[PDB]
Amino acid sequence: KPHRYRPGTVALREIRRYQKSTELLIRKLPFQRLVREIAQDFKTDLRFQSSAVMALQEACEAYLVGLFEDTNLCAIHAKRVTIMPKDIQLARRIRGE
Amino acid sequence: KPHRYRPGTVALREIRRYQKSTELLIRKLPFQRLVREIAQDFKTDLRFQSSAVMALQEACEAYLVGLFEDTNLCAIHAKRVTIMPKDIQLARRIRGE
Amino acid sequence: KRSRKESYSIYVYKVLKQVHPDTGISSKAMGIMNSFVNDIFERIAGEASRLAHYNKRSTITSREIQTAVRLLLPGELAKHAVSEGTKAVTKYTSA
Amino acid sequence: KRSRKESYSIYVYKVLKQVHPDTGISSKAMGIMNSFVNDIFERIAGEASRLAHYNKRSTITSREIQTAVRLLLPGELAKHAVSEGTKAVTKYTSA
Amino acid sequence: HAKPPYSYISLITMAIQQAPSKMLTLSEIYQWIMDLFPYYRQNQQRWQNSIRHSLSFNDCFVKVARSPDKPGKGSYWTLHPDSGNMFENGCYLRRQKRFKCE
Amino acid sequence: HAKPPYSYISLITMAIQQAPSKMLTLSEIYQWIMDLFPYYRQNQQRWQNSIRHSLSFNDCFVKVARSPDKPGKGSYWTLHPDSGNMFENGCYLRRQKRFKCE
Amino acid sequence: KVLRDNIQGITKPAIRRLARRGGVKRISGLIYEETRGVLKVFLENVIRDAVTYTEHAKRKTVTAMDVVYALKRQGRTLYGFGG
Amino acid sequence: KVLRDNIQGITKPAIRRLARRGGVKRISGLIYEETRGVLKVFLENVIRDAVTYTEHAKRKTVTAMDVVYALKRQGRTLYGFGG
Amino acid sequence: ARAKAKTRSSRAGLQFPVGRVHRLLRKGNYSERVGAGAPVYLAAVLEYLTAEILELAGNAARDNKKTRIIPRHLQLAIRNDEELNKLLGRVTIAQGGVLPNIQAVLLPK
Amino acid sequence: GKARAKAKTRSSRAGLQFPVGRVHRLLRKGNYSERVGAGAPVYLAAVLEYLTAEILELAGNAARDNKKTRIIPRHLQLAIRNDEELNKLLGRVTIAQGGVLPNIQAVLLPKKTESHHKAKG
DNA sequence: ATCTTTCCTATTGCTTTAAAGGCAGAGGACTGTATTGATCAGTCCAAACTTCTTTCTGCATGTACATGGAAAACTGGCCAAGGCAAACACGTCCGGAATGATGGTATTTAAGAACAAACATTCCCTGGTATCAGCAAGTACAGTGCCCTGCTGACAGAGCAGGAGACACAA
DNA sequence: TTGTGTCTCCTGCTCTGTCAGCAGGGCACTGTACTTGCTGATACCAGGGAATGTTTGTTCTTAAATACCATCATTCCGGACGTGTTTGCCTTGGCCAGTTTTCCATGTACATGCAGAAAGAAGTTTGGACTGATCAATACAGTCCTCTGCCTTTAAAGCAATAGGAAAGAT
Repeated sequence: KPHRYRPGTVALREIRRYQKSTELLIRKLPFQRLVREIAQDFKTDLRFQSSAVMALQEACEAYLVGLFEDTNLCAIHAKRVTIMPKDIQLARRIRGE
Repeated sequence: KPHRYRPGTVALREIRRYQKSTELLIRKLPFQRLVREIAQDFKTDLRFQSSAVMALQEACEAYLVGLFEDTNLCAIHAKRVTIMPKDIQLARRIRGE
Repeated sequence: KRSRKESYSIYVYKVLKQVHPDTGISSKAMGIMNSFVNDIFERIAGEASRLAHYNKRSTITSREIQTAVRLLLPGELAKHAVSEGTKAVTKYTSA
Repeated sequence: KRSRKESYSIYVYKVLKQVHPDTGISSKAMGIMNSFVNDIFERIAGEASRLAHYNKRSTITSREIQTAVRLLLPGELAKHAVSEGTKAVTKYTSA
Repeated sequence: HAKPPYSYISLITMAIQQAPSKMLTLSEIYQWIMDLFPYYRQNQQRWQNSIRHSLSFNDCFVKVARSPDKPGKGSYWTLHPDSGNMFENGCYLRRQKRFKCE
Repeated sequence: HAKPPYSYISLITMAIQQAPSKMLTLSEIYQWIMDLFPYYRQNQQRWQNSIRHSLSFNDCFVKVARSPDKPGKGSYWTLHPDSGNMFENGCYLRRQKRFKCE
Repeated sequence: KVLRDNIQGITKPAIRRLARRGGVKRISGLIYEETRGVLKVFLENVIRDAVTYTEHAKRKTVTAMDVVYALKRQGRTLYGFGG
Repeated sequence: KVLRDNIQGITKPAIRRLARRGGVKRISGLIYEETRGVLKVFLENVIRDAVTYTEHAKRKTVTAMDVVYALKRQGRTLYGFGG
Repeated sequence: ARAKAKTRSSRAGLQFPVGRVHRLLRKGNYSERVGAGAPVYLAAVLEYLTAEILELAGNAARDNKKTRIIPRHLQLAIRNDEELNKLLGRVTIAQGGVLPNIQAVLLPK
Repeated sequence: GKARAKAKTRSSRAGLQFPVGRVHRLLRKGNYSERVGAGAPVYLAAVLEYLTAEILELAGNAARDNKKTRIIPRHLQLAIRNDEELNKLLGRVTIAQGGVLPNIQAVLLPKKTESHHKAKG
């Protein structure tokens, strides 16, 4: 029968890869579109430098990585390996966000 | 038969009492002695204003109250009503200390 | 007498009388309000100085103060403060 | 003409050669180092300014810089940095 | 061939005694039994599991591990010294007063 | 326009060969390349650095200093006499066994 | 020209990768909506300050320096962009 | 003169009251030591900066403003004493 | 002859001190120069925020049957208002205590 | 008068590599104080040079661990986060094109079971 | 479900001390005039942003099988809630002092202001070696079929002692 | 000649040999993926020449800062005493942890579709540079009145005691 990795192996390998690497994880153009859409409310017909969008993507990715680390810690504290919205809510509340 | 409140009622009563109140909860003299004991390590014969000691006590009490609130939230996250040292450790780790 | 130590007590008291003529305020509350005013003043001034440095300008005008107010105050509190500041500057400009 | 673009790349490079003559540094790494230097400079300068304002000092001396370094840098970094600064100031004063 | 007139206990005892080192693994025991008894060449699983049960049950057989990893994959089995000549001289099919450690 | 059917090595070799002194600076090389190939008008910061990489990596191009101070900035570049026929006989894109000094 | 539904641009695999870099082994289905909401809130908070900085300069182009100042204004100091 | 073991001065009832003010209903036995350690670390961290500020002014008395500056530097601004 | 001098606060119709704010701005080393409208704007904003906080604190005090504002009332006003709480999220109020809050799960059956 | 003595940079006089004059100009232009001391730029430049030396040394060590020779943002991030004091100094700082320290909680690691057969519920 | 016990909450009097009000004064804020250089206003470059098009994948979505992690349920025991009694150590005042933070004046030395010289720092060419991308091998570990080592309950059938028949001793 | 002990053969409980079958622990073999080597490409680190503007040198000057001395304020320390709080003990009950069971939703694998990325180009907006100018801020002098400090006053809130009502616990 064909090979099939047990659950957990692929997840851990992905964890190791993405912790060892440093490349961005969010696609660039949709992120730019989202940034422009959010900017439309504050002001119309704005212009953006590419470096500004790259910095925004970097900051957002770092913030999300930190949030996911906190969520994983909270989930493990509850004797669970599966993060849930309650974990994120608790992490944000503890961090005052 | 002698009257005895079941467990938890007195805890809720005390919580209500001390959430409604505002006075300091730590005894002033031993806390001052502790501050002096910590202070002397950096320099001997240090003088201290009473207002400085009161401000330190206020800051410490506020920090501990926030830490205990976060600890209680974490304990409730694990479906527990009793705080444990792991709860405080998790709260400190998430807070970034 | 000792060296003069200035505080914003009288101004906050006048504002309290305006909003609530009947009520009073405690000395510790007065000090807390003074600390709050000092903190807000320091925040706004620092933000204005940072904005001026970013713009490479030497002077801080009402525009910088408005920018700092919008950056600091959240939500509805910011716009009402902006309107109040605009009204005050408009009144002062007429001399 | 285009505005001049001053930076600390050459000095950071000289320090790198002093500690590691063989290794190099990338352009983005150079920019990150410049950003770090700017951040530390701003932090130390602001701390010294606040200290002087508390003490009503009109000038920032080496003592204020030492105080700022002690306050900001944690643990051994503060001690070694203070020693290096004192050595540099003594050497400067001797000549 | 019919079943040899020998108990599995007797077979294990003979296999252990005839071994140069006085100790054999399960695979070696099976190989010796099959070589010396053509009857056991068939129905392998049944009598092999029976041998497994006998080794795990009878105190007269005691296992010895292999320390420096040897060929590995299987621990040696040795006769308990106190057993003595229990199946000797015409009592292969049924021993008398089986050996008990305690 | 697409890229010409000539590598940077071939372009630089032709530019040096057509020079009256058989030597050119990077500015003259850029001028010649831009004049003779409209494709290189754009992406200047890219293809100029590519020509730099060619002239600098390839040992077949060897530099010459300016003796009487000339215009100054920019030392000359010359084809190595030991290079020989490298891009000749229809191998403009790639040079088999790229020239090495050491 | 008008953009309406870019929030879905944050794909499920992208959130999976972000969680993986955070060491998450198992992810619940409801995480993705919450992740999108939190990301949108953070983006709005940053971009509001960035737009304020750009407007105060009287410019119509948002520069990376404005982003750095906004992030630093929120305590998220960032390097590698001329800050 | 010298002080030896005042960390024990933070009595168990005081810690229980502090937890109760935070809404804690049930308390484990091991909390008291951990709370004492955390409080000691926080006090040391604050007092180091306070003594540094006191030293810079060449004063031998730690004033309230020094404590306010130390707390403010740690992002824990406190009102009611900055005067 | 010199006419009757008028406070810049009176000219702007504000209670807060325009002159003191301008002097603090000049003496604070914030910038080499200070505009005329900047202190007026800053004083107006400060007065507005102070008025809002005082109004909320007075409402809280009236809820508590008191007549003089105290740090408890200030904390109640600040934390009950989302905008002010966000503005003063990191701030600690001496003698302010905390709001009454008990989690639902802790309540008895 | 007196004939101008040949100039020597204050950086050279103090022995530092960083620019004393540029630091002094930045301090004066930054409106940090009404005046700037003469030794303050020297002290600040020395401290900055020491910090740069420490960070560069750690980054070069990390690069050597990675068999590389040119420092990249990954090396800087590894050096900053691995060191406790530097990490505390730069806890809230973010580095462009950085990463994270390799770290997986022990619970998330696979359960080492002596008996390991085909997966079943 | 109704009675007992406890606690919280509220009401009323006294007081006390904390906040409101009056008066002096001073130093910093208002008025007036001149300098200025920091800012505002207009025009142009170009470069950098925005917009549009074609291809190629790498990515995202969709679907299906399934296992183990989330959830629930029950037991128990031991951890901690609740209450009583005793001891002491926190808390309060009363005073001594002594330590040191802050005010007043001199002076000195340190740095701000101005201008000349210059050379260190910046911008534009230049060689060459360290880093990124694609294809291909060795190394590493996951997963699992299979086997060895334990235990448990029960059935099937040879062993050897017990009892009955045959034979020889004893009376 | 007749009854019974002893030897021998059949019978029957004992005990061992055999079977089926579930649990832990461990090994070898296949398979999949990660890392490294080779090659190619490239981009940026360092030497060489020209430029400009920022730093050093020198002098004057004036005021910020240091030093010395004086003054009182406010914090440390001790003594005595009140009694509220903490420590220790005891009881016991219910909440955390262990164990078991259920089941469904996340993981993994593969198939299909599609739009993000990148090259290339065109269109276009305005950020910044430069010159003219002009006006709002700074500088300086006079003066006058707004805010701080002291002293007096009175009432809002804290302390003490009592009483009413809410609610927990229990049969």
